[PDB]
Amino acid sequence: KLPASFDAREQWPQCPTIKEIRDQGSCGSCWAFGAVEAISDRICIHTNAHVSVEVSAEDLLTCCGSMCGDGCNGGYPAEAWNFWTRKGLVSGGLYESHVGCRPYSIPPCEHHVNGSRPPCTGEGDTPKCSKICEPGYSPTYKQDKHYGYNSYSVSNSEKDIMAEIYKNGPVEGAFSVYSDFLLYKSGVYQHVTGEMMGGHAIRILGWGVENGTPYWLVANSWNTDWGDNGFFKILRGQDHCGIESEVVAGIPRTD
Amino acid sequence: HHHHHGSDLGKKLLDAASAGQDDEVRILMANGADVNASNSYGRTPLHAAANGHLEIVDVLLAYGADVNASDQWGYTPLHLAAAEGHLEIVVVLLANGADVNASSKRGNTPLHVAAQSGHLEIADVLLAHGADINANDYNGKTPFDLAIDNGNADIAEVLQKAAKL
Repeated sequence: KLPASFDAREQWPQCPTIKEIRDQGSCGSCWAFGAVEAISDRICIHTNAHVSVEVSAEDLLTCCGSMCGDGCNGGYPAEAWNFWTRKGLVSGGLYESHVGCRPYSIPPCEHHVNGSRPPCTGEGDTPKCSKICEPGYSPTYKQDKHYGYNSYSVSNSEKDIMAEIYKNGPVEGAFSVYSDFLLYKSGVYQHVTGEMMGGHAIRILGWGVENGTPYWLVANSWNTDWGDNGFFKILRGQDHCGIESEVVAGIPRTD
Repeated sequence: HHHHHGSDLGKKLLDAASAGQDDEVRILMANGADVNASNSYGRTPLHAAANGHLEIVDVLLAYGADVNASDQWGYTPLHLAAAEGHLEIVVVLLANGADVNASSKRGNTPLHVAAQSGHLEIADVLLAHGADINANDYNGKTPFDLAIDNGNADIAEVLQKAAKL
């Protein structure tokens, strides 16, 4: 029996990464951010907060290869979660945060909004796979790897996706972005107009009802001055824009 | 070659092939699962099996998997087996009709990825089966260029030799 609303940030208050919004920079790496964000949240949830780490988007983005797609030119979430179960992922925080083994190397920028950072530009170059931690950090790259026990697709089913988030934590999903979505600031998004800009991956961490409209609570990776402090809500229950059609998740190795 | 065959049973077959679950793939295929099940990324069970699951590659080919299926970045199973260094899967795919010169949307061919990833025997087998050594990727790079840019001397020597003829 599931509640009418659910917010993983409220259910697991001791897991700080669930509340955090990242910035993928001028790089098409949403596929990587949705995965390491939800993996970070699940490592904390499944170890009852005994292990709280920011998993490295840099490690996933640069070391997976063509199995995950094309680096800064788009990627594939199911193989990103598979790579975490295969090769693992080291820790790594925000750009120049010096948090973890491999913090993100692409600087933050303004995504579809004006602000003090530089505007985002065309998809950059994918950085090299450098299997070494930052000099100030210890343990070694190999010892810093966090592994998944398994990964899997979730059925295209509102109920199965809610049950999975409720029990095991945030998941990764993808949806078709139309140009009116880029202007989102608040409310429940529902496509009305605008050209198709392509499929984009995100992290789903809850659901609710607002203005009479069922919705999924989602984190984007376009920094906090885009959207509603970095998050957005989108129509739930109708596979709207494909949001319930490519959901993937996985369970960490509690080792 | 651009699949987007999608369903609940298709998700199960894609998951079993990516998890290396040989017996589960045999059960799903013996009971009517679509061998080219796909999704909005154009990925199929054979792309997942190319990541080091030879026995599953053999089962999916027995059920008629499209050996040249191309995903949304234009990669085929042969590109992925060459990138991950699985020589026996590259051999079986080529023996089953895989296109040795398939070009991705950013112009990467199987030989570019084997030269970039440092897989010498795979580079030699693709070369012998017809790979184009003058193919330019999105950055105007040839496979020799990528071997050189990635420090793979042995592969660059072989490619340097092949241009000599």
